[PDB]
Amino acid sequence: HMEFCVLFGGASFEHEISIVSAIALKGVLKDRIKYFIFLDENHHFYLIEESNMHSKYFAQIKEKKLPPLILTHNGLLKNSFLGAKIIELPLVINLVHGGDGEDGKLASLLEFYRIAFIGPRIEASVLSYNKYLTKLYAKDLGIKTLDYVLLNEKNRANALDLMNFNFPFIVKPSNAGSSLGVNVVKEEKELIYALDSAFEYSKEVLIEPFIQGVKEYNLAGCKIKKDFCFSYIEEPNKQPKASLSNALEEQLKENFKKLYSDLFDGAIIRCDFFVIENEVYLNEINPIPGSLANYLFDDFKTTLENLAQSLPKTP
Amino acid sequence: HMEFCVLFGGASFEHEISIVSAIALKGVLKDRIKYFIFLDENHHFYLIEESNMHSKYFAQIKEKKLPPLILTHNGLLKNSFLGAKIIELPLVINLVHGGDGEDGKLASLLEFYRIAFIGPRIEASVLSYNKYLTKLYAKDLGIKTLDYVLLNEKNRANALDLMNFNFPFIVKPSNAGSSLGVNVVKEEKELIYALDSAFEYSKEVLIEPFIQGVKEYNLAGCKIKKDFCFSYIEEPNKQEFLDFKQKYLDFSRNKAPKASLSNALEEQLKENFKKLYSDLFDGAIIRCDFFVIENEVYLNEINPIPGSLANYLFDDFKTTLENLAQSLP
Repeated sequence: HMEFCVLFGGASFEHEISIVSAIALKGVLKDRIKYFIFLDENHHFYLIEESNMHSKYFAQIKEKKLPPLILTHNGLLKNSFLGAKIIELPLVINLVHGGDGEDGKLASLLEFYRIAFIGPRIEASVLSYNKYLTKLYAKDLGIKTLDYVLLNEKNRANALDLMNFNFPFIVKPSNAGSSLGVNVVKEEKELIYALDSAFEYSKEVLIEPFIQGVKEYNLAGCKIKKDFCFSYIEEPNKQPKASLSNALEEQLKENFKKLYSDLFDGAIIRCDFFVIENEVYLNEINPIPGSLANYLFDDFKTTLENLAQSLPKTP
Repeated sequence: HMEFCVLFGGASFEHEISIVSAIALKGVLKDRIKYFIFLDENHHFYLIEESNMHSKYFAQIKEKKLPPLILTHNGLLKNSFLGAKIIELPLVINLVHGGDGEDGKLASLLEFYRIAFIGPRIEASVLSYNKYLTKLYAKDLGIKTLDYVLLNEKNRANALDLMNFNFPFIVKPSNAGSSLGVNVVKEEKELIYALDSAFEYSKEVLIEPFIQGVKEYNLAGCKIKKDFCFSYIEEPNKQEFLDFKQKYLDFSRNKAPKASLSNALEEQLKENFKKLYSDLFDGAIIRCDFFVIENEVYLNEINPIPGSLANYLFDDFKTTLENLAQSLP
């Protein structure tokens, strides 16, 4: 069985939920995890003892003053006059949501220093992070998505002037998770606040149509060798297992697979879909879902181990 | 009076060209360049004496046994008797072509470490490094490109089957730059050679129609504040330089005028450039490479770190650089 390393924290709007994921993965992985590496907002790495990996320790994480590590080839590094002490780290699991983990910075940085990992690489991160780019990627793959307007602080007034709006619609930043800046607009006075709130998260905002009580379906999965290993379908807002045709389930899996291509190799991704007049629409790609969507897999621990092992790793 | 570091080398097929780029900019910029940072194929950072910046020294570089520095917040980590000593870097000029400068990796490292730089950020790097991604980006912007077929290894044996246009073809890696692995294919005898030779440089190959008698024009430039600062138009294959017409003339012409393209065409080249460099290349000096087919402007590619930062295409490059440096937040 593979030894692991869990990376979490990050300079991110999803910092706090990253710690939840890593704490969740502790219950799943237990002893399989050699190291717990915390990445704080100032971009310092710290080693956390397995006994300290709980909510109480992290609320008071400042006072603690841990000794900052510096990333280097094959692992982590501590300095003194005597030289550099190198902690050689095993296959790391990127559990940093948003910010550094999903925008491509960490994929680049881990890849730079030849540290093997589970998570989206640079291209996969960039395209899944920016929703506008996700739309172009999907479009090219013949996978449907909701029509949209991409706005920025510049064209803001120009594009919305002389306009008689067709309500409702949904306003969201071009690149963020957990719905941090996402508001529904039903009337024109509701618009300013929706746009201002979404611009607090991103230079660019996406306006899409709103259709309430539409079917939402989430599928997690990864590629191991030449086959795919899927999770159960989630019905995220309902209320466990989701009720679906064999044929719908199969449409979702087909879409997932086109999306994943070779881009998302080495990652456990969840694609979120809409079903409108029973057509499948791609909502988004979460290449680092909360707790790696472990609770949606029949045998997550074995799926992980199977993926880890199929990696062409080589330090 | 801004100072720069020049970062060059890298794990790139264009490693040698990057060294040439840094020697050229030494020549141009001089001792504004406070530091010269070498990155080798094994990803160690070395500091190099300005006096050692030349072909002869780099021809033997692998034996000079230099002391590797480690990148960290605000610069490079050196050790002393007092422990970690930080060498703070002035604005770095990313001159690592191709692998590691143009693929998003060094952009992420410098951003991660709060190290100010001139060059493409992460999205710009990614979107301009992968020629298939550039094709998708150009399309959404309304910019013309040649049609193509994208090939994998698990799929390359089906090449002719998937082709939706005729011979002749031009075959090229998805991401290699510097005319590396590029072959013109006239007939499917030559196709197996062109393919296995470009798959030497990438997991993906792009196939395009080869079209004869196409005008090639390259345009370099950057955004400074709310204005573009353009270079001369390069014609890579004659090696002549054509510049733009001014409607706001402040001199009387006393000689036979100089060799320019039409007002319409100069305008299109600039328009394609601006919409391409949108907000995604802010902080970079890029060269877009265009084809003109029957009067139309098509994009061949975006090069966010051109060779020698395309400095010989600018009127005053030091002033252009400096003003870009100044405008950065």
